[PDB]
Amino acid sequence: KAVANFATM
Amino acid sequence: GPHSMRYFETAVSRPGLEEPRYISVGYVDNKEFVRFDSDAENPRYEPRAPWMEQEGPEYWERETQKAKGQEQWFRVSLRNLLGYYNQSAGGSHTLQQMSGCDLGSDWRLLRGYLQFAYEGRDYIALNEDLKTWTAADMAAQITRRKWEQSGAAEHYKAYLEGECVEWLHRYLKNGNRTDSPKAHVTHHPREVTLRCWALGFYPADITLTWQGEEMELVETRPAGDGTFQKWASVVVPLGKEQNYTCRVYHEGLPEPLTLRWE
Amino acid sequence: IQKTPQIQVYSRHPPENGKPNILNCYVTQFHPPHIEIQMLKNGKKIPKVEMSDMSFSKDWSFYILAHTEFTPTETDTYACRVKHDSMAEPKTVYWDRDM
Repeated sequence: KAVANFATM
Repeated sequence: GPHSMRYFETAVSRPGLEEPRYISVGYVDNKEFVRFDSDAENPRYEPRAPWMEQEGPEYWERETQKAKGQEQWFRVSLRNLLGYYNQSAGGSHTLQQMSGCDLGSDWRLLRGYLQFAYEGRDYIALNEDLKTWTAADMAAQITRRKWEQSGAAEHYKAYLEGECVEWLHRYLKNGNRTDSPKAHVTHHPREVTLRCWALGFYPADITLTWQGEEMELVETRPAGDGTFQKWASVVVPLGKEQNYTCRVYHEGLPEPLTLRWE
Repeated sequence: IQKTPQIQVYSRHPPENGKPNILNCYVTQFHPPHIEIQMLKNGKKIPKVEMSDMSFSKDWSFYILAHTEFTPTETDTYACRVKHDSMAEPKTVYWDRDM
């Protein structure tokens, strides 16, 4: 399963 | 032996292109097992190994929806970076991510990974402690500070120690070998050239040496059939062929292979 | 910043005239990811050239494998021609059966 990123850059 | 999972993700902007193309590829022990490409007719995560077809429709729906979230993430981040680097419209831009987990042979977490690159260069990476960030560039500090203030590290840590380990465990049961190199030497009329070939091996990692005392080579290359090739050569006086031996070192060998021109 | 493609041209199985084989053009270590790869037979484009999905390495550089069905006569010359932003002119490399 993939990570779903948190805060954008 | 040891195990790993990685997801490699790319987002690429081009000058006119309304939106960027996003690609996510998943690996278990360095073999591709899932893939998502926003260019596809029906964009969604597809199995890439027959052992993945066994996942129910919940899997593919949740994973596909996550990937759409990433596409947007990468889209917004690509805009932010443009501003951070005082870049203007009209260029091509790349944002990349690697993330996943390393397990030991005991199947315990050895190391989480979380790193990003902009224009193919290191941008920001989560340190091995899974708490602190490294970010070389001045532009990168806007992100580092943003991500420290938001507590993102804790959330990436939770995924890395939990979900990543957990689903890799699952995949590894569902997915249930090193191919050894066959070696030989060739002879070419350079003073002559001795070429030690290595073929039919997996994984790609390998060393070839020439000897007594400790040379041209090529980079390891895919045969196209899942296996890898490599060779190594030296220039050698005539008749003085047998005075030179090639050693091949590969993890699938009981011990290193020793060969000479015959 | 661009990284210039490294190119290798080689066959899947040890080379033998008249007998079917696969010719590979392996292009690594390049950026950005847009690239054009042609395979050539005695100067002429080969029609059905299979292209692997582009991937990237741990150093963030991109790689890709082009391959094609080919039969290697004693007289035929095979090349791979790569066009990429890092190179002002397309780069051509010739198949050498011994490498």
